[PDB]
Amino acid sequence: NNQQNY
Amino acid sequence: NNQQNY
Ligand SMILES: [Zn+2]
Ligand SMILES: [Zn+2]
Repeated sequence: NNQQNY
Repeated sequence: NNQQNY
């Protein structure tokens, strides 16, 4: 799983 | 932000 918070 | 992968 991937979560990216820019 | 929230991501939960059960
Ligand atoms: Zn930011
Ligand atoms: Zn699972």
